[PDB]
Amino acid sequence: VLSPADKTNVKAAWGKVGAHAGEYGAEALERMFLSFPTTKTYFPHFDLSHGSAQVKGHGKKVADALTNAVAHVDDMPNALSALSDLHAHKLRVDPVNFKLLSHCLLVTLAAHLPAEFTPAVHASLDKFLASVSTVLTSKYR
Amino acid sequence: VLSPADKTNVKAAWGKVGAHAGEYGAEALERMFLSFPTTKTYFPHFDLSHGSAQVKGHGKKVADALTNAVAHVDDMPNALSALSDLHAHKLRVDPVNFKLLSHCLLVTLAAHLPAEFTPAVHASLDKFLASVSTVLTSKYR
Amino acid sequence: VHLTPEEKSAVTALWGKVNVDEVGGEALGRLLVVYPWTQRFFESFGDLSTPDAVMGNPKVKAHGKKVLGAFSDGLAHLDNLKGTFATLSELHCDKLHVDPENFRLLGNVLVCVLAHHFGKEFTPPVQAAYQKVVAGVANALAHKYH
Amino acid sequence: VHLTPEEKSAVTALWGKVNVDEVGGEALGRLLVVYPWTQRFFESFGDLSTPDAVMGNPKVKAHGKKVLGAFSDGLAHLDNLKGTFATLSELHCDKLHVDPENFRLLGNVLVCVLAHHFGKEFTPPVQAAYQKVVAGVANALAHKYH
Ligand code: HEM
Ligand code: HEM
Ligand code: HEM
Ligand code: HEM
Ligand SMILES: CCCCCCCCCCCCC/C=C\[C@@H](O)[C@@H](N)COP(=O)(O)O
Ligand SMILES: O=C(O)[C@@H](COP(=O)(O)O)OP(=O)(O)O
Repeated sequence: VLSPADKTNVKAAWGKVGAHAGEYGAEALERMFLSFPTTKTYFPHFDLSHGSAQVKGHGKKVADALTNAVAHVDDMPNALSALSDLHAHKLRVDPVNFKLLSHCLLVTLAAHLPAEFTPAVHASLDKFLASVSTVLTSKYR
Repeated sequence: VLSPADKTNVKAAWGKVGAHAGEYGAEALERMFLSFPTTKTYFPHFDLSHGSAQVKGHGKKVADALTNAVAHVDDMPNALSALSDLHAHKLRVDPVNFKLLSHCLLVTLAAHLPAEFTPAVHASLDKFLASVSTVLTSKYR
Repeated sequence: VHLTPEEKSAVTALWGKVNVDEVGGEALGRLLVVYPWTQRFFESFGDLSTPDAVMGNPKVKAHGKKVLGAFSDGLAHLDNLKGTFATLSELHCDKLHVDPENFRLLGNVLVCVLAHHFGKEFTPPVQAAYQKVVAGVANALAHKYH
Repeated sequence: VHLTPEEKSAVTALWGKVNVDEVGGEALGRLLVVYPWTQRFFESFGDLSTPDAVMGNPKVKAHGKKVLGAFSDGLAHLDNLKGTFATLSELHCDKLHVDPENFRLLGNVLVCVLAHHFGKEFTPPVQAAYQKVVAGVANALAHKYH
């Protein structure tokens, strides 16, 4: 569960992301594909080369979903309902992969938010991404 | 989340386990220690030899907690509250280990329940043990 | 894999009592029932909507025999699993796009199936030997991923 | 998957710019804050009740420096990680009773700290090389467990 402190920490850090959201999402994806190539098994229909427009486009979608989750942190299950339906019934990404993208998102944030990425915020963001991952895999079976 | 059918399946299988719960808990522990040696790091104070009284005693405790969870299957977070506090604040067993003991419990039940360990029951018991594990690590941070 | 001579013998002694075709169908079928997201690679297999629909699905059974038949042949080459599974590794990555985590889940389902079928004979030490085997096979199938 | 010559060069070039004292303290500190259950091995270190107490704790900093110091020395043996960490592996298992999963969590935290410190220079390719490095080190420290 996310404590009041976690919510405040997440809102502050993500708020700083601002117009860079799509950029950071795309960067996080690239880091994941390079660091953990098995995650590429889910995007055989994508050009995964650097600068790929498909990756950039997907990075934006992922970032917007996270923004939506932050804005509705008190009720993420309902806010992300269609998204959890999509991953459970269609995409069916193995649950093990979510921590991989979560880790890469954290790395991306650390690389771009030197002042805001304090140990407490890092902890809050890790918990937050875990919560989002849990909601997204909640309908799997 | 456990569906009505999942609960019917768990109650049927655990009901057949009956008086052998403690023995099965002990067997599950022996299987875990042998197949996944790293789990032994949590029991340096134990005589982990085959048939040791400490493993038998601990197996009984684990099995009893599972029996309690089954008896309160629609209220597990509350029924396992004290146990969740204990693992989170004191024992602090890394979360990755719960799937290891759960796997060994399933193996133990498969080896002892030839008639009832059907594919559907297997599926329901895997979800049940995952639910119990989630509850037991829910207060970790 | 790091099996002791006594574990390699245990593995082979038990496997010689296994009906590979049957166990293959049972393990693949249980994988699809227990972890339903794995059905994502079998959209051409037809009805997989209920446990019986999956377990008795003739294509699931046929594929199970193919999969475990290869696993079985791999057991005759425990000292060279990466080499023996090299082309199947390349195929699963480049053509089938199968997340290697699926090999690990199948391995755990296989261990549960062996315990179910053999009962008490599937002792704790015997299980430990088989856990090393399924992990080794899974690692060999994941080796050529890139 | 080991390191390509280029990846090895990437690792060493970045590491030559690392203040191991600071990165070590920061890494262990963040480990105890982000995954608090890891505090179970350090009850004699004193106050670890808040993020500031953990990061400022002198024993946490002293231990972070010791641990990362050993990690640093290991980087000179990238071709024989198991051999160079063998005694430490046996020690963490037999005397310290440290679940090797802890090595993987520290690895994750270390990557985040390197990214925090280097910013844009910690590029995706550089991250990938370091991910191979921390996995290899964790695997080496876990190798002698029994
Ligand atoms: C932080 C967790 C994640 C979030 C917030 C997330 C969010 C999303 C969103 C917003 C979409 C677009 C849906 C649409 O078209 O309307 C999507 C699609 C998808 N996601 Fe997830 N996702 C996450 C993790 C994952 C992971 C771990 C993978 C796999 C490694 C993954 C693979 C996919 C794939 C393959 C698609 C389809 C993209 C396409 O075909 O264009 N997702 N996800
Ligand atoms: C199926 C999930 C699990 C259940 C139901 C469970 C249940 C319990 C129970 C009932 C106790 C006794 C508490 C008391 O004395 O009141 C306990 C203690 C303990 N558990 Fe858990 N546990 C689970 C998983 C784990 C795992 C995965 C590990 C580590 C591999 C673990 C390690 C311990 C340790 C070391 C203790 C203390 C034993 C002692 O000092 O006597 N538990 N657990
Ligand atoms: C012990 C591990 C496994 C072995 C040894 C194995 C072996 C094989 C073999 C021999 C084939 C035929 C290759 C061909 O068509 O040329 C095959 C095909 C295939 N395998 Fe694997 N496999 C394993 C695990 C899995 C798992 C767990 C999945 C995913 C849930 C999977 C999905 C597939 C798919 C989709 C095909 C193609 C089926 C089709 O023809 O439509 N495999 N595998
Ligand atoms: C990169 C991984 C790590 C390396 C290379 C490493 C290295 C070391 C070294 C060099 C020592 C001194 C051994 C001696 O006395 O001869 C040590 C002690 C210790 N390490 Fe590790 N370690 C690592 C990760 C960890 C982690 C993640 C934990 C647990 C969260 C841990 C817990 C301990 C403990 C409790 C001690 C004993 C401290 C004391 O003397 O009070 N280590 N480690
Ligand atoms: C020669 C025999 C060929 C048949 C073998 C079948 C292999 C199955 C294909 C593996 C799928 C690659 C992953 C594709 C991406 C998906 O995650 C989503 N785009 C769509 O969801 P989703 O497609 O998962 O619903
Ligand atoms: O050093 C190595 O070649 C292997 C040892 O494993 P085995 O080949 O003995 O199974 O390391 P790993 O690929 O597991 O990281």
